[PDB]
Amino acid sequence: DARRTSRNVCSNEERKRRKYFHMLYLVCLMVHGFIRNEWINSKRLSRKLSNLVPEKVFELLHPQKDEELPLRSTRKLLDGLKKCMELWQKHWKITKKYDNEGLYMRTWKEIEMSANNKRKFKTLKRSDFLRAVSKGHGDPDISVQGFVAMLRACNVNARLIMSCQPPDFTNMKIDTSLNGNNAYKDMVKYPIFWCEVWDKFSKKWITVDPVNLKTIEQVRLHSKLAPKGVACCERNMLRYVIAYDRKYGCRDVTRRYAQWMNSKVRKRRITKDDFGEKWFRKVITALHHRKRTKIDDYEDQYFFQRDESEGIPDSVQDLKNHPYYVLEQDIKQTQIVKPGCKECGYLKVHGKVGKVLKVYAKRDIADLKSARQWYMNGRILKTGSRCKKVIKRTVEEDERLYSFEDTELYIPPLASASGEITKNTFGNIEVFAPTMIPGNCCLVENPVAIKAARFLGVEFAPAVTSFKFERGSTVKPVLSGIVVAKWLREAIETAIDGIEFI
Amino acid sequence: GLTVEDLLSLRQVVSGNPEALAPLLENISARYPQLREHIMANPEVFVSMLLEAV
DNA sequence: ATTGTAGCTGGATGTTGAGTCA
DNA sequence: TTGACTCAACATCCTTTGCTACAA
Repeated sequence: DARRTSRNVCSNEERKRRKYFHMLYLVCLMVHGFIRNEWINSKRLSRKLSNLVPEKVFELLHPQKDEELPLRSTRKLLDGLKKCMELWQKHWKITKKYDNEGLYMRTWKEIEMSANNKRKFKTLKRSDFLRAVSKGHGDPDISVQGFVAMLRACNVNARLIMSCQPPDFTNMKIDTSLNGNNAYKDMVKYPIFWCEVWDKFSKKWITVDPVNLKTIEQVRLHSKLAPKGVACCERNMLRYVIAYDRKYGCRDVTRRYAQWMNSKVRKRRITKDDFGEKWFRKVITALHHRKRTKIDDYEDQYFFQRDESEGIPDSVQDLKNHPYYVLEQDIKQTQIVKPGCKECGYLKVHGKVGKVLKVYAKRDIADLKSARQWYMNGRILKTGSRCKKVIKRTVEEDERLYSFEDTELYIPPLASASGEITKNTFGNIEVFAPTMIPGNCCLVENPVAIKAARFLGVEFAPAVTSFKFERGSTVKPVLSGIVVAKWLREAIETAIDGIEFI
Repeated sequence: GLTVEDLLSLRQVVSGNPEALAPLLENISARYPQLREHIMANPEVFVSMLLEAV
């Protein structure tokens, strides 16, 4: 339909496939970085590149410790780095254009169509890579990788830095067309790979792009490598900047390069929700093959301060799903401000003179649940608990809401000697939490666990673990299994095992 | 759980030819419906597997 | 024949892209 | 060139133990 295309959105089926594909693609990219990082460490290659660096220059890379002014040492470090940048330009005698978008972000349309057609699979093996680096023949990616390899062969702590460009799963457009004008020149305006070098004297990582921008910098708030401008970011959405080291580390070094990690960039990572958070953490863990150093501490201290200094964003949409902040206006009806708390900042509303909105820190916001809601977490209200908020709700009903500290942990009574469970009015035990299981019984979840118990004629209770909503209307409870006294568990598990005989 | 044939390519493409990821992933994921759920819950497995025989 | 069964959630809130305007 | 709007069509979250009519 034409209206389907007017509003340029896609199906929920697509949303999920894009989200998954994003993840899949991301993993492969990251694994590519990890393997490439290995290749860099190549000993045959190392001893070759080492020769490209004069004694003088080598000495500048390891300057003597300066007591009175450690800054003078940083200076000497930077100097060696600069000279290294220069002789590398000299060494790299041929740069090629990228063949087709290199490792820059592809659009969905590009990917859908890519499968459809064949291409010339110019195979690259580990040896090829080494031979390329030593002759100085290759595209800008190989170039910096070789440069890293050189620095490591001078025993400098040089990282490979890769900004992974999987496709944007936040892009829900059905039409994902791009501007053809100056498309190449704008894509290569910022690199995908670069280098970081550790300054022991100042205890910060130095950022080195010897190939693309040809600069060395000491990132504080701004980085010359974070792509800027709508045009450029069409193929360079910065969101996963990964750092690989000599000792087969792997750190998410994005924080350094993202001015707005928390508002702008979070929205664009698979990490926006809690599932993705853990998922990503797993991928990192799988690539991090070393124990933690004091350097890791220094970098975390830097990142910690970078989060502190980002502060409240300039725009409303950026304070939409923020990890630390909420707009007064976005405080959910089921929430109140913790006693004796104000906003922690304000937001000048772009478009209206003197229009300003109160901003609260998320940590000063308390979540309230109703009597029932709490019970669905095995929690009941304390004796002398007054509620915090009241809401009108239809099934119009004043439902009272309570804070966590008004609640008490629900402990259910023990089962009798015979294992008799005390049950509700429907003849079951409600079990919504491990807490709701009686402390001398067990929950046995199995389609046939009920049948089994009945067969053994032994004392039990069916478990209402959740509710199913449906049909023309109304609700029906999900009986997922049994609660029985612990000493009957193996008897039950046996019966269950041989149900076909019952 | 993949064929030895595809896993050869996947490893070759990932390490030396990531410019050719797009269609190979497209292809493989269409031929391995299970993979979807595998990646979602066991990424470290797929990772270590890709680094195995590397 | 008086039982066995087929057929009758959803509303409040959140997210996405287009388009417009100051 | 900027974001704060409003629009409109979805999606996702919170709900949290049946009821009537009719064929057999």
